[PDB]
Amino acid sequence: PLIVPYNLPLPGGVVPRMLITILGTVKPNANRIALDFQRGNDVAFHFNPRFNENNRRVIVCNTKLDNNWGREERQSVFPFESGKPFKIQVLVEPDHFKVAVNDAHLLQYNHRVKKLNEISKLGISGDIDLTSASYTMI
Ligand SMILES: OC[C@H]1O[C@@H](O[C@H]2[C@H](O)[C@@H](O)[C@H](O)O[C@@H]2CO)[C@H](O)[C@@H](O)[C@H]1O
Repeated sequence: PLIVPYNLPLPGGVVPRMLITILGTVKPNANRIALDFQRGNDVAFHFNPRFNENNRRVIVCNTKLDNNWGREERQSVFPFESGKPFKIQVLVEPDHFKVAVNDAHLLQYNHRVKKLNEISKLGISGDIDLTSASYTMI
């Protein structure tokens, strides 16, 4: 097991063909999960499942630049379930991050932050038991 919040260094940043895999279990009465791909203080890609936003489950994605959040991208497919084990895969592609959950494609997020090789940490936080977090090149 891992302690949350967990920091996964991404040496030399991200690059197309880099695949991040996160394994964990959602706690019983979870409120949120967050993945934060950071470029220094900026958040290049924030991926944030919300279990109870006005009694709806939604995933919010965004970018934080100079401490300011940008325009959220939201879609409503919500594959997580409180209490259950999950796998998140984030594949870096030339134009976007591509996210699959439990082997099913979920969403893609276009690169707003262009300096991919400066996106050198992934923070994993929220209401999870975190089993593992790693990367490989495909
Ligand atoms: O955009 C990601 C960012 O959202 C913040 O929450 C927003 C919320 O989504 C929006 O509906 C409301 O109008 O403004 C809030 C503050 O920007 C979260 O606080 C932050 O953690 C990120 O998840």
